[PDB]
Amino acid sequence: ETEDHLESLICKVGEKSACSLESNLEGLAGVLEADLPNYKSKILRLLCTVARLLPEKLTIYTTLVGLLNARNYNFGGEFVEAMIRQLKESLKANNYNEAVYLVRFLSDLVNCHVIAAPSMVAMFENFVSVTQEEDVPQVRRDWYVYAFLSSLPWVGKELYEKKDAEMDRIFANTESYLKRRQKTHVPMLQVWTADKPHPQEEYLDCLWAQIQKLKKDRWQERHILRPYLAFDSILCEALQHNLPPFTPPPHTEDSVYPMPRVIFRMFDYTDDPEGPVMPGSHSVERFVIEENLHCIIKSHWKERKTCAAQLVSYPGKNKIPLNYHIVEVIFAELFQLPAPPHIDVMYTTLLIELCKLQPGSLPQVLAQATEMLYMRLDTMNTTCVDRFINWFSHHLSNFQFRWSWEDWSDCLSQDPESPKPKFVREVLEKCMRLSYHQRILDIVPPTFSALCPANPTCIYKYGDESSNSLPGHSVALCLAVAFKSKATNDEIFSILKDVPNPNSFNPLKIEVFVQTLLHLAAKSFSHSFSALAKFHEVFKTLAESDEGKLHVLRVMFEVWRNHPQMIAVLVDKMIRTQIVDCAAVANWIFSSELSRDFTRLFVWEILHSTIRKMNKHVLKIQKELEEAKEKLARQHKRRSDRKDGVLEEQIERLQEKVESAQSEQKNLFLVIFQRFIMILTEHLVRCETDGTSVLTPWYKNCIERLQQIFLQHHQIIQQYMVTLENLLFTAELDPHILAVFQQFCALQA
Amino acid sequence: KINNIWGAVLQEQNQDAVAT
Amino acid sequence: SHDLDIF
Amino acid sequence: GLLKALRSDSYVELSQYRDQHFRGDNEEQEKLLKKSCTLYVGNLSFYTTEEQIYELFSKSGDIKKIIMGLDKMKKTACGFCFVEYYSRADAENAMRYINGTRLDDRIIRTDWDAGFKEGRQYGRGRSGGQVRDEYRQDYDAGRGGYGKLAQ
Ligand SMILES: CN1CN([C@@H]2O[C@H](COP(=O)(O)OP(=O)(O)OP(=O)(O)O)[C@@H](O)[C@H]2O)c2nc(N)[nH]c(=O)c21
Repeated sequence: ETEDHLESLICKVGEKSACSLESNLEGLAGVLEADLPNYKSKILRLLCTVARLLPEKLTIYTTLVGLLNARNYNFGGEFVEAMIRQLKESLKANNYNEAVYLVRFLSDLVNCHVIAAPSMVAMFENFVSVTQEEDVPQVRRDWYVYAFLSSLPWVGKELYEKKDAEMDRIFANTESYLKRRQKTHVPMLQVWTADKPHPQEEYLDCLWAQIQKLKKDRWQERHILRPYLAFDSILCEALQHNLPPFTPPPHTEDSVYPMPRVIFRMFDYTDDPEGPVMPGSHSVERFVIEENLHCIIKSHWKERKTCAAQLVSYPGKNKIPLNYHIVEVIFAELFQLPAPPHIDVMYTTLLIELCKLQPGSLPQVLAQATEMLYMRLDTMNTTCVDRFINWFSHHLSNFQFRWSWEDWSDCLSQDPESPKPKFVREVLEKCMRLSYHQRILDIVPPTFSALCPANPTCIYKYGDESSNSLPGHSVALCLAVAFKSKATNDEIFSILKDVPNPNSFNPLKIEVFVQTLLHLAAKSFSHSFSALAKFHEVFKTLAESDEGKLHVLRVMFEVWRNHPQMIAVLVDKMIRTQIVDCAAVANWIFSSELSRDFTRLFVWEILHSTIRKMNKHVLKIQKELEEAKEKLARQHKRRSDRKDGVLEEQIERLQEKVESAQSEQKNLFLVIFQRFIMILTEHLVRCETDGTSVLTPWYKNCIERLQQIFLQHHQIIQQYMVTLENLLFTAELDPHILAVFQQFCALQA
Repeated sequence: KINNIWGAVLQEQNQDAVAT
Repeated sequence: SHDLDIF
Repeated sequence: GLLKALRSDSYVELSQYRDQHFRGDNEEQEKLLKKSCTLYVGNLSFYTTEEQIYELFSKSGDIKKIIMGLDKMKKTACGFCFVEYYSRADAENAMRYINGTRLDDRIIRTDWDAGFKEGRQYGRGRSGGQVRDEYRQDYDAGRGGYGKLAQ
């Protein structure tokens, strides 16, 4: 009860209260001082926890520490020792986000007269000197400089007015380092490749510019809340502590550092001619606002209602257009590469809740943002485009599919493959997936009918009278009647063993059997699932060869080439039921039969779903092997303190299974990359021979899909890096394709 | 021109919810 | 629907 | 360790609905619910086909199986479904984000379920449909019309 009471007290401070923040801080300080002699370690741990897991209230939690230090020097010293221990553990653990929040806490604790400025200056000197280390990854240096620069907006004035000489030396070293950094990764991370109206500059470059503007402004931001300013009278006399000499942990092979990111900028002060002047793109206030909003979203990503409530009630020293900032931060998280911090549907639901909470103003801002995003579609990345399409379709579904389509009439005259008409087509198709064709037709203007999708109806090649001359029509009719008569598998073999092979793989046989089966089971998903599961044996016996699986996939596409969702679901079931392996589907995606539909979003959602299925299967088998090994170890230790033989045998079998699963995963990724390389190389050679522009919508889509696969599965491709560089991505490769691989390598190096 | 289509949609949905 | 989803 | 305020997960908590025809005590039903992967999706329209339900619920993760709520005698939809995901995390995400989202202009309401057994897909209502459909009196086009009692 004591611990939970202390936790509730500490967390409560700064929320809805009838009293001011200073009064709450003083009360909490007193209370803690009362409970100091009996819960010193408990309080220390709780404070280090709120410091490490609640960055969005950072300054508040430092003022508390600034008061306790004024009351108990010993307590302050122990606290800073514990904070340096937590920092060293987070660094040895590879928890660099927590480590940077801790560094920010120490930096702002320097402002409360807890930590002496010279000691923090020395720590920052060590941080910067990390940049002078030899043969270390550039991500380490990047992060160590980032920590310092990100902490500067909170203690920069103090550090400069105390040690301006060493501060200038630090700044000179930081500039010398930043001038020689590598920016190879920026193109793979920019949401928009266009340099106007908002360049998507790297986070370190942005932050450096902001710090330079803050220094030119005599270190004055007018945004950050500093409750300890009102306590100056009590804090000036308080004794200051000296941090022990800090040496960053040495680089190790197993250490993993955060990958560089690119600031997502889409708004401008001109976009709100009525509200408060939005902070400039290079103002430190803007960076602090985005960081606080990101932390708020990351701290409440489970409770969408509470997340919306916290976002809407975000405090600031000076009034700002908080609606625009929230929308921008939400879109930045949604459109962030490689992947968003959380599932993509969370952002949609959070935006819906935000609109519900503030219907008077926010919906207009959302519509304006949508229109902006659409106007700048000519360069947005296709991954961000897919995320935008999904979110917008879900939004329209949640708002009676109402939108001012006429405002986008400019897209009706453009090439249908242009990002704008393509985006409209995909949005309409997704809206249809959540509705019926007729409704989608009824809602769009008639002039947009050329974009509306196609009715999702089965295409039975042997249904029309003109099909009587097709080979296998009689066999098709016999199979149809047998299916209608609940025939058994052996009967179906008897009716099928009479199909004339065109020349252990009969294409006509598979084609007829699958066309008939799908056609008779083409009134509901459940029907198809039952027809696939019941006749599983026939499927596995007719499609023994990988070529047979490819033929099955091709026939399934031909039957349902108008119902992409059905195609997707069917392929999923076929790969889970083991009718087709993932390699066959991967080969099918790049097959010529999909060239006309190669750029359509459903083929890539299918490919990604198959990759995810393979990854999950491998992870499950590995986890089972780990559990079996743990059980073996526990049993052996308990016995030491037949069965063993058979268990060890099992373990061996599981290990072989894990090896085979990893081999299949590797083969899947290798085949995918080979097919990407082949298509891009042949396209580039043909374009060069023709002397035409290499930048075409198809090329952009393919290259950015390759980038999407690399970004999505870097975690696994890190293992194959060696073979990828030795076999696939070689020097002889075309520079355009090799550029993607170089960017991916530089992403974490 | 402030596109307020979704403000109208939210107003209609709230009216329907009140009617229900 | 016998449990075929082994993969 | 970790702050309990952040651990608060109000959307992934058990509801007050306990199965009335379950074969066992409440305790084992709760045990199953804490590890189940099946969600009962209610407040659906009769016309809602399962393709759109799959398209909506496949946004939280890979779906394993969908069972529509058939009528006891007419064998037609009654406005409820069972969605069985492949992993617990996917079901939790669906409850945290899909719960309370519109579908066919209808506010769907997903809840945890103790799993699927044969005969559960038929509405317990003695009229064939759903008990709520038998007790409600307000008109609803998506739910056929007036309640069975009204007719
Ligand atoms: C309200 N329902 C209904 N339902 C399931 O829907 C099917 C038909 O139930 P029903 O006709 O609504 O009857 P009943 O469950 O008695 O409803 P109620 O208790 O609301 O009167 C059964 O498989 C039942 O378990 C539910 N299943 C779960 N998990 N949670 C719920 O809240 C509900």
